[PDB]
Amino acid sequence: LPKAEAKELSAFVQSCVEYKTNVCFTDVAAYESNQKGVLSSGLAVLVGTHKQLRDPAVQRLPFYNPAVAEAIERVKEGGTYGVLVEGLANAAGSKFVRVVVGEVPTKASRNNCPARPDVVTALVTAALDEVKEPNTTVDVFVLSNAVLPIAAAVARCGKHNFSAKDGAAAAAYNSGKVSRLQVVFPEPPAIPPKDLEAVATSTQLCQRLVDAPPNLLTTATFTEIAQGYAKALGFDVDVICGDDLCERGYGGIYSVGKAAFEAPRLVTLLYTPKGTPVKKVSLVGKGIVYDCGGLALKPADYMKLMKHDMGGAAAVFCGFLTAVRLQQPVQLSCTLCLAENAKSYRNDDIIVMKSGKTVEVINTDAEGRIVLGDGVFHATNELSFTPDVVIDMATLTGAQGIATGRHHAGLYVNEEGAEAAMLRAGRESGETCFPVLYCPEYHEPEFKSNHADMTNLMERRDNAGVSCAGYFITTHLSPKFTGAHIHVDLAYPVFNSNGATGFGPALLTEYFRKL
Amino acid sequence: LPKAEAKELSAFVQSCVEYKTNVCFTDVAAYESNQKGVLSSGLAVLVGTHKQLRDPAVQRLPFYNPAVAEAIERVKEGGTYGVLVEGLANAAGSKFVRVVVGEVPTKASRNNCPARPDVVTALVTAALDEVKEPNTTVDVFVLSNAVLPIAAAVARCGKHNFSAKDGAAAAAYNSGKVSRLQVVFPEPPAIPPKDLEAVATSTQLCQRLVDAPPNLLTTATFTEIAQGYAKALGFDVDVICGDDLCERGYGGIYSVGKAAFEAPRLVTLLYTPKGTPVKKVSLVGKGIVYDCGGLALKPADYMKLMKHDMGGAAAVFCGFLTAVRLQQPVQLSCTLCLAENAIPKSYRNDDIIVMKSGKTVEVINTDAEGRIVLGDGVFHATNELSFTPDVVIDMATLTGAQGIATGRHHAGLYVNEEGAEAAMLRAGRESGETCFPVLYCPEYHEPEFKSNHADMTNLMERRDNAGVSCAGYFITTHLSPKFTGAHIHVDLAYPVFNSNGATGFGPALLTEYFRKL
Amino acid sequence: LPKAEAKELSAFVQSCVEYKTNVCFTDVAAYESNQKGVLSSGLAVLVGTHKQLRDPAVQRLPFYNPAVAEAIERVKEGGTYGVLVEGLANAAGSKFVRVVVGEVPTKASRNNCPARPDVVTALVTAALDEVKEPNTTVDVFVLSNAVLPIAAAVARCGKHNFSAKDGAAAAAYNSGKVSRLQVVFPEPPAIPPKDLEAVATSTQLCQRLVDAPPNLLTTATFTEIAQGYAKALGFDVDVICGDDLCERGYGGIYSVGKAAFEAPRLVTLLYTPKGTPVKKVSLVGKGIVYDCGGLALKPADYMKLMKHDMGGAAAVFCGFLTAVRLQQPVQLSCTLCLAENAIKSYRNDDIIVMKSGKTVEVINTDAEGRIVLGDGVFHATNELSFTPDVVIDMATLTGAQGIATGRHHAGLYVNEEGAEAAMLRAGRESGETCFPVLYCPEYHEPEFKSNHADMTNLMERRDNAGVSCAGYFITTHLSPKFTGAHIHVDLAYPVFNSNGATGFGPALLTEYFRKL
Ligand SMILES: [Mn+2]
Ligand SMILES: [Mn+2]
Ligand SMILES: [Mn+2]
Repeated sequence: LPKAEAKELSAFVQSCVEYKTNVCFTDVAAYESNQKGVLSSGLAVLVGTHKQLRDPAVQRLPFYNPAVAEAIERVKEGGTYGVLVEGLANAAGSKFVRVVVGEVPTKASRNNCPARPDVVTALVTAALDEVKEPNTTVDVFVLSNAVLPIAAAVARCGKHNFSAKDGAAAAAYNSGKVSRLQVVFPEPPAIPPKDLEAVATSTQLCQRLVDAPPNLLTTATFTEIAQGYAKALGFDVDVICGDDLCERGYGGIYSVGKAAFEAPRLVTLLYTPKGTPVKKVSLVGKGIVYDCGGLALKPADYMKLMKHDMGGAAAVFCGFLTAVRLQQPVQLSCTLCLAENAKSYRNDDIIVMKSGKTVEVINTDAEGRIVLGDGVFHATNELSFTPDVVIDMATLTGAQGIATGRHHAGLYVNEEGAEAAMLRAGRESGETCFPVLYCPEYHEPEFKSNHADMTNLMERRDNAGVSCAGYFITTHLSPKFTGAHIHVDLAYPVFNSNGATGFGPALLTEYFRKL
Repeated sequence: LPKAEAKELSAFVQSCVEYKTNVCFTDVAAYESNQKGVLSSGLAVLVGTHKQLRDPAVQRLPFYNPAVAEAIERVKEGGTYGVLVEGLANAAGSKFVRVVVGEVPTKASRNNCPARPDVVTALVTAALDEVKEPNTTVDVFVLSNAVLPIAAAVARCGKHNFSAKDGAAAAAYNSGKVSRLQVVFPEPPAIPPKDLEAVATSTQLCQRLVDAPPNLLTTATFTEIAQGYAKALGFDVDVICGDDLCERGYGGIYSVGKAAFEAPRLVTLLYTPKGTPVKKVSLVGKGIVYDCGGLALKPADYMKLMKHDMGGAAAVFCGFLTAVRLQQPVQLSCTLCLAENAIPKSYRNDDIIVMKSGKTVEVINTDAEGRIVLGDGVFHATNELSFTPDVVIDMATLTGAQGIATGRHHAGLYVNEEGAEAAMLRAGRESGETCFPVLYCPEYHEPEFKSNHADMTNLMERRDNAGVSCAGYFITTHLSPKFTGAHIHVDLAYPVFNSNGATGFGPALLTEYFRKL
Repeated sequence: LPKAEAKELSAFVQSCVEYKTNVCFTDVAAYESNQKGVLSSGLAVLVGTHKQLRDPAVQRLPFYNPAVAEAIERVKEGGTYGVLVEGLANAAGSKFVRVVVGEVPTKASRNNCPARPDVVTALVTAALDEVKEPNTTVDVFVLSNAVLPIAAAVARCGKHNFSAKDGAAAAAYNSGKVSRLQVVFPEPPAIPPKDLEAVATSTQLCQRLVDAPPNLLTTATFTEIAQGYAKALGFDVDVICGDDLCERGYGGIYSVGKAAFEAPRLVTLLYTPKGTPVKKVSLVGKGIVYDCGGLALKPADYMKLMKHDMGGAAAVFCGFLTAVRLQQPVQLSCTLCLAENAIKSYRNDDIIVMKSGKTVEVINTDAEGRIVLGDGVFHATNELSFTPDVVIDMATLTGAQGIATGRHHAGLYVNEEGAEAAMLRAGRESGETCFPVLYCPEYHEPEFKSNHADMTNLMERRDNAGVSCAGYFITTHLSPKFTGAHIHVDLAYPVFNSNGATGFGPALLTEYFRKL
């Protein structure tokens, strides 16, 4: 309300709308030609497997010398090893050029990405820690040709573009500590550099949205950001806000967000490609502020996970942006379920969902699943088309971590074929997933209610936690949808010790490529 | 706001602004000259050590007789013993006169006050149980000459001036159970009686502010009480509140109190004496309503500690008033960080606050709020005033770790300069309101507040790594670059109260600290 | 016990009794005289402050070149920076030599060691991670002359000598991953190299004992280790074991350990120097197996802290050994309160008669371990051949210590201000830092009030000077004979870190004895 906050929020909105990636892409041939073998600064990174690092092609690189060769021998698997090379020509005018070698493991299980982009991110991050001059450009020489997962991994790595440190609050929370990164592949990339920049930009925007604190990224500012991109890229944006949600039957999202300073919003984006689209897909994202809870973990654990509660909404939004920027051949909708949930209040309330089914709120902490029900029905009932696939993404349960872990998002899906496709998309993109038990027969009884059609939380916590939360959402699917529904629980993969990971967008982009 | 509720608050403000102590001070010589051996009432109290009680000077007192002599023999250490004296001359017209003997211990460690005023408070408190009438003055004969600690101890004791019992709410919450007390020192006091009364008044005013419930002492009423004394005693008052705090850049104090019904207020009082001041001191005080929390103790424990959450702001305010009344030669500022932490645990969790100092704070725990408001207060004091202080003293009921660390009777001291530490520690032993130092080592405190997106968090990552010190360190990071003096952080979470309520801890310590500057 | 266990336990006892340090000490001049610019191996380490690293004497060092100079510019404060130097002379004949520069901060508060040996340990540990061969000698050039704290800091660093990894359990749990280290000071050390090695040996022996799991370092094996050192170094050992503790009135230590498989033991060691001792100091150490608890922290936290329960007994024991090896002029006794706490309801509300004659109600069975220190403190002050001037008890006692003083500073509860200042000086000089906790017996006594016994074993209110109250309980069992200074050291947290035991205690005791 005050002028100081009003201007701060407008500046933040602009920064997200105007975000440009720090990562550019090229190949070894074009690099030598365009840059004349001159390194961009006094720091370079060489990343690859034990076999790749010993390839003859490595010896022909500009920075290569006997000191680098010894680094390739001395470096550990999953570790880095730095050496100084004196008298090397570089644009920073540095006396020495630091070459940090990083070894990527070949070991990869059937449920992981063979390129191991998880380690690639870790390796470059460790190499960038030596940087004291952040305004420099850093050449990152990768020996793998898996352009998509590597593009995401490098965008993921290093200092985050969101920062409030050292006066960055005055600069619209744009970090000054980030280095420009030039990823140099061995061959010309199968996906154009401009397309890879789009993927890397979305990963970092998603990261920015999830990193941002709830006083900056609000329901209002998210909507303003989405409307900003609609004006720039030319896609349709529909907004159902405040009491219009109640008046038009959206009781779930209205109930969850009615008590907030900012009104709840159901923000639907629409993209339609030129000519015949290969599929019609609807995305639904959970974007509830100050909303994280459950029974599987302790209350203190959920307050930690609450930091990344926009992960679902951010994921689908940036995946949508990539589809428009790459002009992918998919008719796409993206519904953002936005609301501020600001313990006893609303407890035992019976709300009338948009689907017409009634829900008893036995636990007010589990409101995220409720807004997804309205979003799912909206996508499958109220749009100008009926989607072939529905993909809901959300940071839903603590059980997800216990079930599938920190690196694999849980998939709850009705059709096997769609599950397999999404699993392949995770392994190809590096944003990996794993299936969670699909068995509606055993999920329905857990939501039994004396007075309403269903409760909003399973009676017994130890009966397939991730699955049951997924099942709840499926009960609010419109009857005119009879396709594949993919529920993605990404409570944990959305973050690590350094903050947001931008998990989701690249998985969607890779999924749409193989449709 | 309802009329009856608005009328109640105005009456409470007036009771605080116009408060007067029930204690008066004199000596035996002047007492025999003024009262002629006629006791003030039918209850007399004799407090002193085992040795002091057996001194020849004791029998020369007007109330002494063979019964009182036997009382001295039968009394136990730290206990009381009462005897009647039939037909002993007194002004109250009582047939008997009760004489209570209290034995003070001589045992006192190098960290404690030698006079043991903690027991003097307890002995007199027990003695006043046998009071007959509500309008009488009880003569308290102290055998010690430690005037300042005995003054604060006696002001501390007995029934509290704040009360809502037996219809006292209709009398602006002024208790009718508080007996008048006349402290009779052996020799004329080193501090003048008029000055000792100002100290006892500040102790009991501090007690009233802390005892008062949050529906009576609010951010608005504290400010109105501050503004009242400013007009009465003639000192300046600056008040930044509401959206002005946000617009001027005080994001910490603003974020904490923005949800409440009454706006958050940064209330600075300025006192500048006549001539050259011996020192320039800035005082900062935590006064957050409904705000108490941490990780060291259980949630149920912090709700008990919440009761006395104004202790920091009250101690800093009352010490300021004593300096103005005694006209101490110290240029003094006093910033009260006032806000109501109103409305859930999830609200404002993971928010990033742009503090007045320019440094950003990630709020990982919304229960640790006053620690943040002190950061804005400390910067204000060291950056925005017309002068730059030589010493900054912040006082607050901050951490549960203080109780585990230094205990119920000693406030934790976190201070950068050994010299300033020793002075405050000496002040604590001299005043009776004791302190003990907490580890100072910024090297090991800084890493506990590591944040991914902000310059710091508001709470330490590991609770078992010098929790009193870390809370103090956070505050120091928001000190101005202009400031290069001694910072004294006083954590008084526990010493501010006992089983009977507020203790009025702080003001006397500050006054005794100012005296030796 | 089975033959396989007895064999393993005997092998472990021998490894501790015959432990030799991996660290040796010298100076830049002697280094040049002995090996004339030939590095000991393909790894060299340079550790100093921002100012020290830019001293002109650093350019003249054997490993220096333009790359090393660039490392000094690019290294971060508190961090390390490695560079390869091609064709540098080294005994290994390696084609390249890795030179790792580490910057030490000058920042240090009045309660910390000015040399910041905590960072030195971290820097050298990080450097040794890039070691090629595990056995080779690594030259560690330190630009500081504070020899004692640097000695303990380097002993502290790197891979620990105790290990059960990769078949080490077949070699008596001696690690094969530890590198030899040559510390090279700028000037000849003020303390002799051989004396510095003894300090380094005690730090690492202490580290070994604390790192050791409770199925290897038992009450029996600790005694056997002590008896082994008694025969080798030539000092007297007294062992009161089992029912003899009960028969001779040691009800505290007996009650705590009576239920175990191995009996409880009060092991007292005695060292007397030749001539006139400067002081008569008695050491008491808590060495209770499977014993850690309190009210300040959660039950899960005390299980984590239970790993380092021998820290007190180990620190006192290894400090004694250093006094015997260096032949320090202090008459020393060392009482190890050893017991295995088996097997929560058992012994709850028991009233025990302590050796002091005072009775203790056991209101909390988890806090049985302050009790064993009570019997030990009385023994040292009443039952010995001499009456000590100072009694120093050491124990990993309370979770409140971490809350009060932190991870790097041990809590000091002591009656006399002079003895406190001395121990604080010892901590700042040695690097094994301490900080005082509130001393005020007036306010501590009421917390242990009991209806039936003289006292309880635990404070009634946890939020009333937790570390101090634990100390006060111990002081009540001091002998009437004793009128000296009592120093209670609560080292619950400083005894360990993320990598395991730190060997905190011995170097603190050594530096304390040196300035008496
Ligand atoms: Mn991880
Ligand atoms: Mn008390
Ligand atoms: Mn640590």
